Amino acid sequence: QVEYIQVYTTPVSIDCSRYVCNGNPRCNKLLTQYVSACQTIEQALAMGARLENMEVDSMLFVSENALKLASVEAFNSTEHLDPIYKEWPNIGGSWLGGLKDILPSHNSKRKYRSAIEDLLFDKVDEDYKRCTGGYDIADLVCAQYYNGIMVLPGVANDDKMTMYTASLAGGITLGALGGGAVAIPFAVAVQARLNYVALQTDVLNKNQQILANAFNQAIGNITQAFGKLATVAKALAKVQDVVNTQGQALSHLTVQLQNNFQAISSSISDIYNRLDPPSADAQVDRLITGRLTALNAFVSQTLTRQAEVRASRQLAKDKVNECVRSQSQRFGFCGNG
Amino acid sequence: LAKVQDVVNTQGQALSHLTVQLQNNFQAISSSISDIYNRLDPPSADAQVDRLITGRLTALNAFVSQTLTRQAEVRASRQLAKDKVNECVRSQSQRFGFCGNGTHLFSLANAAPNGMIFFHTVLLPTAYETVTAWSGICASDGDHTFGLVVKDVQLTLFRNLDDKFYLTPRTMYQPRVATISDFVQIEGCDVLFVNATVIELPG
Amino acid sequence: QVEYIQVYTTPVSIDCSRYVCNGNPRCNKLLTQYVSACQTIEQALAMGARLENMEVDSMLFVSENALKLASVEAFNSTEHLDPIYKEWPNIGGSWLGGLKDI
Amino acid sequence: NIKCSQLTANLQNGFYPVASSEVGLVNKSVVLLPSFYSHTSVNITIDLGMKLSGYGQPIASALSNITLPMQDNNTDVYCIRSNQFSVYVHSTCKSSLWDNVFNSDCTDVLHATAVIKTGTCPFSFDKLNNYLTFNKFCLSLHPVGANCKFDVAARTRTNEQVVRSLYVIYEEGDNIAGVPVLHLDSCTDYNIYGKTGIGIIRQTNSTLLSGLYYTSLSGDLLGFKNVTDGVVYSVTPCDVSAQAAVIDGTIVGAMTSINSELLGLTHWTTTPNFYYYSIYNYTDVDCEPIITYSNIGVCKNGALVFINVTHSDGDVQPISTGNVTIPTNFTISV
Amino acid sequence: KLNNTNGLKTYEFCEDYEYCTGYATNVFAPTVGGYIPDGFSFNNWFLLTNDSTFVSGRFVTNQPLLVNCLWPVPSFGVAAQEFCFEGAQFSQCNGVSLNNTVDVIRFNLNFTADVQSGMGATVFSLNTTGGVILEISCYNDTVRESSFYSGITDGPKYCYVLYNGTALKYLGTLPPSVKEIAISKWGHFYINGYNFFSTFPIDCISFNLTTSTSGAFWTIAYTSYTEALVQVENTAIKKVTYCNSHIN
Ligand SMILES: *[C@@H]1O[C@H](CO)[C@@H](O[C@@H]2O[C@H](CO)[C@@H](O[C@@H]3O[C@H](CO[C@H]4O[C@H](CO)[C@@H](O)[C@H](O)[C@@H]4O)[C@@H](O)[C@H](O[C@H]4O[C@H](CO)[C@@H](O)[C@H](O)[C@@H]4O)[C@@H]3O)[C@H](O)[C@H]2NC(C)=O)[C@H](O)[C@H]1NC(C)=O
Ligand SMILES: *[C@@H]1O[C@H](CO)[C@@H](O[C@@H]2O[C@H](CO)[C@@H](O[C@@H]3O[C@H](CO[C@H]4O[C@H](CO)[C@@H](O)[C@H](O)[C@@H]4O)[C@@H](O)[C@H](O[C@H]4O[C@H](CO)[C@@H](O)[C@H](O)[C@@H]4O)[C@@H]3O)[C@H](O)[C@H]2NC(C)=O)[C@H](O)[C@H]1NC(C)=O
Ligand SMILES: *[C@@H]1O[C@H](CO)[C@@H](O[C@@H]2O[C@H](CO)[C@@H](O[C@@H]3O[C@H](CO[C@H]4O[C@H](CO)[C@@H](O)[C@H](O)[C@@H]4O)[C@@H](O)[C@H](O[C@H]4O[C@H](CO)[C@@H](O)[C@H](O)[C@@H]4O)[C@@H]3O)[C@H](O)[C@H]2NC(C)=O)[C@H](O)[C@H]1NC(C)=O
Ligand SMILES: *[C@@H]1O[C@H](CO)[C@@H](O[C@@H]2O[C@H](CO)[C@@H](O[C@@H]3O[C@H](CO)[C@@H](O)[C@H](O)[C@@H]3O)[C@H](O)[C@H]2NC(C)=O)[C@H](O)[C@H]1NC(C)=O
Ligand SMILES: *[C@@H]1O[C@H](CO)[C@@H](O[C@@H]2O[C@H](CO)[C@@H](O)[C@H](O)[C@H]2NC(C)=O)[C@H](O)[C@H]1NC(C)=O
Ligand SMILES: *[C@@H]1O[C@H](CO)[C@@H](O[C@@H]2O[C@H](CO)[C@@H](O)[C@H](O)[C@H]2NC(C)=O)[C@H](O)[C@H]1NC(C)=O
Ligand SMILES: *[C@@H]1O[C@H](CO)[C@@H](O[C@@H]2O[C@H](CO)[C@@H](O)[C@H](O)[C@H]2NC(C)=O)[C@H](O)[C@H]1NC(C)=O
Ligand SMILES: *[C@@H]1O[C@H](CO)[C@@H](O[C@@H]2O[C@H](CO)[C@@H](O)[C@H](O)[C@H]2NC(C)=O)[C@H](O)[C@H]1NC(C)=O
Ligand SMILES: *[C@@H]1O[C@H](CO)[C@@H](O[C@@H]2O[C@H](CO)[C@@H](O)[C@H](O)[C@H]2NC(C)=O)[C@H](O)[C@H]1NC(C)=O
Ligand SMILES: *[C@@H]1O[C@H](CO)[C@@H](O[C@@H]2O[C@H](CO)[C@@H](O)[C@H](O)[C@H]2NC(C)=O)[C@H](O)[C@H]1NC(C)=O
Ligand SMILES: *[C@@H]1O[C@H](CO)[C@@H](O[C@@H]2O[C@H](CO)[C@@H](O)[C@H](O)[C@H]2NC(C)=O)[C@H](O)[C@H]1NC(C)=O
Ligand SMILES: *[C@@H]1O[C@H](CO)[C@@H](O[C@@H]2O[C@H](CO)[C@@H](O)[C@H](O)[C@H]2NC(C)=O)[C@H](O)[C@H]1NC(C)=O
Ligand SMILES: *[C@@H]1O[C@H](CO)[C@@H](O[C@@H]2O[C@H](CO)[C@@H](O)[C@H](O)[C@H]2NC(C)=O)[C@H](O)[C@H]1NC(C)=O
Ligand SMILES: CCCCCC/C=C\CCCCCCCC(=O)O
Ligand SMILES: CCCCCC/C=C\CCCCCCCC(=O)O
Ligand SMILES: *[C@@H]1O[C@H](CO)[C@@H](O)[C@H](O)[C@H]1NC(C)=O
Ligand SMILES: *[C@@H]1O[C@H](CO)[C@@H](O)[C@H](O)[C@H]1NC(C)=O
Ligand SMILES: *[C@@H]1O[C@H](CO)[C@@H](O)[C@H](O)[C@H]1NC(C)=O
Ligand SMILES: *[C@@H]1O[C@H](CO)[C@@H](O)[C@H](O)[C@H]1NC(C)=O
Ligand SMILES: *[C@@H]1O[C@H](CO)[C@@H](O)[C@H](O)[C@H]1NC(C)=O
Ligand SMILES: *[C@@H]1O[C@H](CO)[C@@H](O)[C@H](O)[C@H]1NC(C)=O
Ligand SMILES: *[C@@H]1O[C@H](CO)[C@@H](O)[C@H](O)[C@H]1NC(C)=O
Ligand SMILES: *[C@@H]1O[C@H](CO)[C@@H](O)[C@H](O)[C@H]1NC(C)=O
Ligand SMILES: *[C@@H]1O[C@H](CO)[C@@H](O)[C@H](O)[C@H]1NC(C)=O
Repeated sequence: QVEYIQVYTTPVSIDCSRYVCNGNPRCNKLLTQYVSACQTIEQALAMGARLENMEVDSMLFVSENALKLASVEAFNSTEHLDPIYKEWPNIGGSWLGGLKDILPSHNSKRKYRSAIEDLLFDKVDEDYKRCTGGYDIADLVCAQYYNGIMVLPGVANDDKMTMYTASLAGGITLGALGGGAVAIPFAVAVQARLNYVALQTDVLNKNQQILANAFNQAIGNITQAFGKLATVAKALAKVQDVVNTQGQALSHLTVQLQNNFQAISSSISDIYNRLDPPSADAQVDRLITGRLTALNAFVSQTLTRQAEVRASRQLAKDKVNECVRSQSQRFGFCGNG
Repeated sequence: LAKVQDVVNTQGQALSHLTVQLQNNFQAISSSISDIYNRLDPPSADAQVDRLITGRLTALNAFVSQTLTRQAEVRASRQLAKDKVNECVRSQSQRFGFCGNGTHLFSLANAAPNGMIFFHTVLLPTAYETVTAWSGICASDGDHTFGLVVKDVQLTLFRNLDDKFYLTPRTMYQPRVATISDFVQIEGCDVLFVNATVIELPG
Repeated sequence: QVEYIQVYTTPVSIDCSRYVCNGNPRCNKLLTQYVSACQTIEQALAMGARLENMEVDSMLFVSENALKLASVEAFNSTEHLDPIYKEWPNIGGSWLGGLKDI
Repeated sequence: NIKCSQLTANLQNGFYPVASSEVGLVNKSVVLLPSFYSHTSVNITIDLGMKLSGYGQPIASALSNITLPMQDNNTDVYCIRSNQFSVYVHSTCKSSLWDNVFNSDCTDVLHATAVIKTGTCPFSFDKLNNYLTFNKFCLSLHPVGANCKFDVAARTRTNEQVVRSLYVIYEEGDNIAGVPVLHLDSCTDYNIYGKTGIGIIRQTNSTLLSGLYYTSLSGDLLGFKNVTDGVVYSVTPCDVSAQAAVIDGTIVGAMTSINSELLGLTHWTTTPNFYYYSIYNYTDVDCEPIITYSNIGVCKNGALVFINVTHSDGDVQPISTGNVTIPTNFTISV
Repeated sequence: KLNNTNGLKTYEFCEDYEYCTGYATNVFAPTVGGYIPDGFSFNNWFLLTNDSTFVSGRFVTNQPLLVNCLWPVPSFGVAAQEFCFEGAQFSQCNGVSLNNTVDVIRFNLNFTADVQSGMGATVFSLNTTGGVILEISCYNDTVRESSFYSGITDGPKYCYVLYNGTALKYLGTLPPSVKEIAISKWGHFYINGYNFFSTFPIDCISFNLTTSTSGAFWTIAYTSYTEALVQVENTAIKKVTYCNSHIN
């Protein structure tokens, strides 16, 4: 069964002075008269992001030995297997037919990325050095950057989270912690899990082949669904909603720069090219007021969303600690069954 | 410290913003009702005061909405705090990683502005003991062969220098002598079991 | 002890063009320049209601055999009892006094 | 400058928003559609009459006169019939002695100048010669049919009084332009097809077949086309946002998108997202990060480090087979 | 397809223009109701604008995209007509015409140097409201205002609006990449989709055009305004969807 949980938001940096005034030196002096108006917005936005980064950083971790074992090549080789496990062909064994779709592979563009991660990041701009050359007409992101709106990467990143999950997957087969990367077969770990569920008293007629085949077929049907089973549909809908909301929020802020706010024009250069300064100042004050109200609303909505993602991340931390790094004794917590 | 400071600053700012809206005249000649009624005749003064009334009602609605949202968030936080108190302070939890990073020993609490601070005391290891473990014992009574496994799946079975069987937990290394009541007898054996005779079996 | 927890909201559907324009043919022609504005509103509401329906439907379930026994009448009878409980008058027993309100 | 922007003279260590550069003196570029050249001068003559009130203060008469150029045997309505125009005001002063008879020149106390103020119009009179375009512009002394009006005032050393009103009838367009090249690869003040701003214009080899000019979602000009050879030009702002790193009241580095010097910093390095300028002698490094931001950190010597994830030995697994490790020597963490 | 080499002439039959040449044609037959087919290329077709031009996106717009008639001009052929905006049911139409009144007339032609006018220097002749006759004329030399000019030329072409044989307005030089000219009966002229100039409302317009020895074939479309969702990529039309049914 598949479950999606959101851990972090996408951090957004707003240059309040460049949003309100489009670099106009006459508008900056007018905005100065609003005491600590841009400073408050910038400080609130920065404090929220710093708090989220601090909360996230105290949750992700890696171990080198488990990272050395978390790949399709390592699971398909007999290199790290302890000498007693001589009869086993490799680490993955009969489970590999599923584990190949979840484990990272070198046949991928990015490090520590798996096939399902590729499908998710394709089914469902960070470099701003391209927006200054002027070799073509700017796109939406470069224009937003020109309006003082930047999207930055945080401590919570698609790279750190991939390392985190790969280390978690590879730590299942790590046999000891003191020294080098010693490994055990996956079937041994599955047998330990079965013993935890109920003490197995039939040591001869083991039928782990049935479970392995069922797991392989289920993982294959999940991989099919992610590229073209109600849990998969719910997860896809949830991820799509999360992605869409942030983009809508960003675009609604850019559409407010086309609002007159009961002025003759929406352009500060157009106002200062047609009116004497005593009247142009009175026309620009209304735009300043409206564009500050828009930023205040954006900040409030961002803080509310961060407040909800805090609880979502607490739930994700509990799921990792009690379903992935151990076996939970709580009924119905890690799925139905 | 960052969390406490942010909580205090946000509370203050909400009330400050609510108060600052009484200096706003909503397209009226003044934001003072007394001045309006002092400068204008009642038919015009009422139409002037209507704008102030509408704007102030809108401000109150905004304040109420933000207050209710904050209260819901703090309700969730209070549920988490109650869980922490019940499962980390008033008892010892069997959940992995709930009361801090490490093996939870105990917890204490102190009062903080608008909430609590928890001190979680956990165990931190500095060394590992390496032992050769076994999944069971394949016992042969001359001709009859059976197997012995461990009742408690949380214990590890190993052998000392004198080839006596010992059990230890995996949370801490606290070896103990294995007795016959610690095992379950089963029909089959395993290739990963240790071979022993009835002479070397646990007493 | 008694506890209440909310599980779902009451969903609402809005026809954006009927709310803004009271069915007026001429007002709709002006709203076409805001066709993206109404589409954004309607999609946000429909997606939120579809996701709450998905999560509620994966939580509730019934058992056919358990629903047969779930009544005051069935607890007051001995029809479904295992024959080894012949010494007991009914399912409810002395707890039926409080179970009749639940 | 950072202290003045942050409204404090004691800056704590951290990152602060700055501009990649500052804009000083610039050239003006104007681009319009082709047309015939026919220019007219519109001279407006304003004769003010002043008297001295019983309190000893200057009073401007309502019998002041405005004269427009002669058109169709009249001087009360003058309109434009050419492609370009300029406007000028010529003022005169006379004095009276409560008899409303103006025969003497204006004295030092009574001297006044004629000023045309905006009134209700959406433009200023002095700004008409700043490349404003109309489909119709036409001035009158009568209020019928007027879209707006200017205010004619007399300004004296101690006062300013409105005496007359000048009415305007206009229709928006581009047929008539009020008047007083193209500069590339430098910050310039541009007026291109009525779009005004400040930025850098560059020639691109892109091929857009449709339209004349292109704007962003907020209404800013992104590019335009030359009507002669169909070459597309791109317009960018001539400054961008940057982040300055301040440690102990000094600038140690700056993250930016333009590969140019800023804030007095000389050395630089390239990271997958930006350029980092610094005092550190660049051509990794080992130092402790003093300040942190996003996924990076900055040390006291103005060096850049990348923050990694935390490392741990690993979790103990529930496996009893082979050589296994059990934690033994325990201390306390709080 | 004709191939002449050293006096030897060969010819091949082509069923699909794209197969024989590699790029699509602009000749199409409108469906029932006057709608452009669903796989058209929109090569000399633009979105009309009085403002900035959309570069990429999807927009619901009221545009002259209802085809009353499409007239394919055969290679080495002349298209001449004095059209008043009132009905376009002619025998030259490709497909089924409509009896609605015409709003816009579009010439989907590459206005290169191979295009020649049978009216002389005049390209278009406009009869406006009240019988006032205006003329669009392109010359090989500049003309002073209120003066007059004093077979094909080479070099720049300067285009003018003439009222009584004298230059009334200067439009500019003819650019090298004009691909469509749309004229509205209210007097608006669109060149590559942009409204460059306007006149008085047009009662009737006359023209006489040919592509000379190029052998090129082009089209004239008589069109009416309709509501449609248009997708644009790089300022070019990619797909048009009419709101002509419930699902649409
Ligand atoms: C949850 O809690 C656990 C504790 O239970 C944390 O795990 C410990 O994390 C620390 C920090 O990563 C680990 O310690 C580090 O081990 C490195 C490897 O040790 C080698 O070198 C030493 C000698 O230095 C040898 O004795 C040893 O055998 C290895 O060969 C050390 O290099 C690290 O040294 C640190 O200090 C020096 C001095 O400045 C630095 O140069 C280093 O870079 C480094 O910072 C350090 O000792 C420790 O082993 C982990 N223990 C366990 C039991 O896992 C988790 O990190 C924590 N999780 C979260 C999310 O916070
Ligand atoms: C009006 O003005 C337009 C300009 O917009 C002219 O359009 C171009 O004209 C040329 C000449 O006919 C066309 O060229 C053909 O292009 C094909 C390749 O094209 C598609 O893919 C490329 C991507 O690389 C696009 O750039 C291109 O636009 C096309 O969409 C070639 O395959 C053709 O030649 C090949 O095939 C033929 C036949 O098989 C062989 O004989 C050749 O040797 C060769 O192998 C050819 O070069 C081009 O497609 C037109 N561009 C368009 C429509 O966008 C019009 O021709 C012009 N019309 C008039 C009346 O003058
Ligand atoms: C670029 O900019 C120009 C200039 O603004 C725009 O020009 C206008 O274009 C529209 C067409 O989209 C013209 O509209 C038409 O005006 C006709 C004349 O109006 C008089 O008569 C009507 C009643 O018949 C009165 O209501 C009105 O007040 C006038 O007295 C109308 O007759 C037209 O409507 C008729 O045709 C339509 C179909 O086309 C039918 O639906 C109607 O029922 C009716 O039969 C129509 O309203 C408008 O006049 C132009 N304004 C001018 C010339 O100044 C361009 O549209 C704009 N281009 C783009 C692409 O943005
Ligand atoms: C998705 O899940 C379905 C099962 O619900 C998978 O179909 C199953 O495919 C296996 C083959 O891998 C079928 O196997 C039986 O397998 C033996 C193998 O030797 C073969 O000899 C038998 O003839 C038979 O095929 C299994 O029956 C089949 N189940 C059904 C219901 O058809 C399907 O392959 C999965 N898709 C993936 C993994 O993408
Ligand atoms: C845990 O710590 C103890 C105490 O430091 C270690 O015991 C010492 O081991 C060394 C090496 O064998 C001996 O030389 C010392 O004499 C021991 N000390 C005492 C007091 O007995 C012990 O080795 C550690 N456990 C490990 C490393 O697993
Ligand atoms: C939905 O399922 C319920 C049981 O979960 C069905 O309830 C049964 O309804 C029939 C006909 O009314 C009764 O005779 C049974 O006693 C009910 N069963 C139980 C266990 O109480 C219900 O009919 C189902 N609905 C549909 C439309 O199929
Ligand atoms: C359970 O069943 C008993 C037995 O039928 C019910 O007790 C009867 O109640 C009625 C009135 O409803 C009296 O007239 C009878 O005398 C009672 N019978 C007895 C006491 O043997 C009893 O009400 C039922 N309880 C429930 C439904 O909760
Ligand atoms: C403004 O013009 C008026 C009208 O021409 C001038 O007033 C006239 O002055 C002359 C003497 O120059 C008298 O004969 C007329 O009788 C006056 N006319 C009226 C209607 O009073 C006036 O002097 C001018 N004002 C100035 C120059 O300030
Ligand atoms: C549009 O292109 C034309 C033609 O390339 C440019 O006109 C040239 O301008 C330069 C610089 O003033 C002159 O040296 C050339 O002689 C001009 N050529 C012609 C043919 O006139 C024109 O400047 C471009 N437009 C803009 C706004 O720069
Ligand atoms: C577990 O570790 C022990 C040592 O603690 C290993 O035993 C040694 O194995 C090496 C390599 O074969 C021999 O040279 C030593 O003589 C052995 N030592 C003793 C004391 O017997 C043992 O092989 C390891 N077990 C596994 C399953 O890997
Ligand atoms: C037109 O026909 C000529 C010949 O009349 C073709 O030229 C020949 O091309 C072939 C390759 O296909 C060469 O091997 C011959 O040597 C050429 N012949 C001559 C006489 O030069 C030409 O390719 C044709 N053009 C087309 C098909 O576009
Ligand atoms: C379009 O222009 C052509 C070219 O001028 C006209 O063709 C001329 O027709 C007249 C008779 O009407 C002949 O005397 C000329 O010799 C023709 N000139 C040529 C063939 O070059 C044609 O008539 C015009 N079409 C119209 C007005 O419908
Ligand atoms: C321009 O159009 C006007 C429309 O009125 C034409 O004038 C009409 O011409 C017809 C010719 O049969 C006369 O019967 C009408 O009496 C005229 N009407 C008016 C109101 O004068 C005019 O001829 C056209 N001009 C050209 C050069 O074709
Ligand atoms: C008389 C009107 C009766 C209305 C009945 C409503 C019917 C179906 C539900 C429509 C809303 C579905 C929720 C959002 C999800 C979606 O739009 O797919
Ligand atoms: C020949 C009939 C009248 C033509 C009038 C031409 C004058 C001005 C229009 C300029 C159009 C520029 C369109 C873009 C051209 C290009 O992409 O090269
Ligand atoms: C135990 O004996 C069996 C044969 O009975 C042999 O195959 C196996 O290897 C032995 N196991 C050990 C751990 O010595
Ligand atoms: C303006 O252009 C001239 C050349 O015409 C150039 O020398 C000068 O530096 C420019 N001025 C500014 C302020 O950039
Ligand atoms: C208008 O005034 C100017 C000075 O501003 C003068 O030189 C010129 O001759 C006048 N033009 C006229 C009266 O047409
Ligand atoms: C304008 O007035 C003059 C006298 O200054 C007169 O001769 C002339 O005829 C008038 N113009 C017209 C068109 O009547
Ligand atoms: C930076 O170091 C280089 C050698 O790596 C040296 O040549 C140069 O002078 C240094 N620059 C300074 C110290 O400013
Ligand atoms: C950061 O962590 C990665 C992944 O473990 C490692 O490859 C890299 O060397 C680390 N960087 C430093 C400076 O230690
Ligand atoms: C136009 O055609 C329609 C059918 O398409 C017909 O009903 C109508 O009468 C026709 N109008 C005229 C004026 O002929
Ligand atoms: C235009 O063409 C005429 C002959 O048709 C020629 O005399 C004249 O010089 C040409 N003008 C130019 C500028 O080439
Ligand atoms: C047009 O010019 C002719 C002479 O070519 C002249 O007779 C006529 O009056 C003029 N018409 C107009 C309206 O200027």
